[PDB]
Amino acid sequence: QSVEESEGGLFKPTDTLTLTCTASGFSLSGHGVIWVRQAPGKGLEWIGSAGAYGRIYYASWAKSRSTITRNTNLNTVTLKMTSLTAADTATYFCARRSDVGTSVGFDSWGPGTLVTISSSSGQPKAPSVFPLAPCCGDTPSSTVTLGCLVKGYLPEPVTVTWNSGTLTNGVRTFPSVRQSSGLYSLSSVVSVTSSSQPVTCNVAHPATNTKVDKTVAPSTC
Amino acid sequence: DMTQTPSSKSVPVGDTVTINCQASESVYSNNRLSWFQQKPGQPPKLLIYLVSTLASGVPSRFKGSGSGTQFTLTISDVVCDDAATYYCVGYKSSTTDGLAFGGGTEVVVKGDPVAPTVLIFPPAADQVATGTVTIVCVANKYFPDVTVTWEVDGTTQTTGIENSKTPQNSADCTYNLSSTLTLTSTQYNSHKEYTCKVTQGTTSVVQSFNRGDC
Amino acid sequence: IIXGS
Repeated sequence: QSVEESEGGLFKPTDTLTLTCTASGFSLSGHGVIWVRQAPGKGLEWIGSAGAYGRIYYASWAKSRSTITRNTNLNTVTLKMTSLTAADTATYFCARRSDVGTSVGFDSWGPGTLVTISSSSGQPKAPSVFPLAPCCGDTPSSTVTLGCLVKGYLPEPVTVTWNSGTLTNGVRTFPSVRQSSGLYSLSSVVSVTSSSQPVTCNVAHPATNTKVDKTVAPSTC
Repeated sequence: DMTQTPSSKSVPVGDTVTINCQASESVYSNNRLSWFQQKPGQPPKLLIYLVSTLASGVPSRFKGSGSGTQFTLTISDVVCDDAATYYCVGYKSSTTDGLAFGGGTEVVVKGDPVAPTVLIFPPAADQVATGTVTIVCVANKYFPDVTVTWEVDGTTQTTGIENSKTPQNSADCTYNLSSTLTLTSTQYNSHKEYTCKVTQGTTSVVQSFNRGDC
Repeated sequence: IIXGS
């Protein structure tokens, strides 16, 4: 009994953004469904709603270029937006409301889907992966923090694991950032004993059908 | 509209924090008002609906009240797990602009202060041939929030910097941070000393490297 | 106006 937003990705200003709220284990029919979004560093913003009994209602900013449609045969609610701009780059969420009597008691939320609006010259771009290791330090240590810098990819996301997922203790993978180029980057680090075997970051970028493994070792010294 | 004050608040562990929400007009039946909790990287979570009713699984130290157009969320016995942005949502009608989200109140939970341990990572050898280099600085397990400054041969950098912060630890309230400085390859090869300075008010932790030594 | 009612 959950909802999930369909795949987001990279969109051109002339594209149509189509996002589907799909349900598993319950029905969207006869229940309110809301579409909201969150731009980086901004608060939640309402887009529009499908009422439990068939009315569709919108935020006034969205109404002129958005359509929200219910499909009670496929058990979905879809958001379609046109005239895309950089302001539409955001995480998009849908949610289902169990009880009409709460009006806004939206209790079943999707995980969110990542959307980036590029300029015209935006094509997907695979990440570059560079090892992170400290400089040669005069007092070597019994433990060391190594990592991988994942640089210059488009759109989100990448997923990072260490040693094919078997290494999780001491791993910290930071939220992505978006550099001045418009490309995304993130860092992942792991603390290990200086005696243990080399560690490998596995960086997958589905949008370019790319996976990159970098085996990281302490610098020669 | 729903007007939320303050936009941010810090509260010590164990204390009580209040979040305010003023509706620009009455909500429907004066009670169509919900509160949500959202932690970075997660979807919103319903806390309270119909002004004061707790959602399933939500503990009663979360309390909602309302009177006229004023609504208040009170969180007592605050724990680090309460760090989040809190939103009120009001509803008047199923029409254009018929519901509204508040702007949110970020609640920072104050644990014990602790200075970061800071790591700096010189660019891997294969970066510079690409025409740009990215230096990484990591600040581990710190509280309160930091500000990051980068220096190159003693000159403070004003562009090319991005910061990424993990959310407050649900156990001890601490943060972790990754800061990056990106320079052109000729800038990087023209300078020697690279410095990341992580500051918490009157405390700073500084980590450097010299390009010729790595 | 009020969810269908």
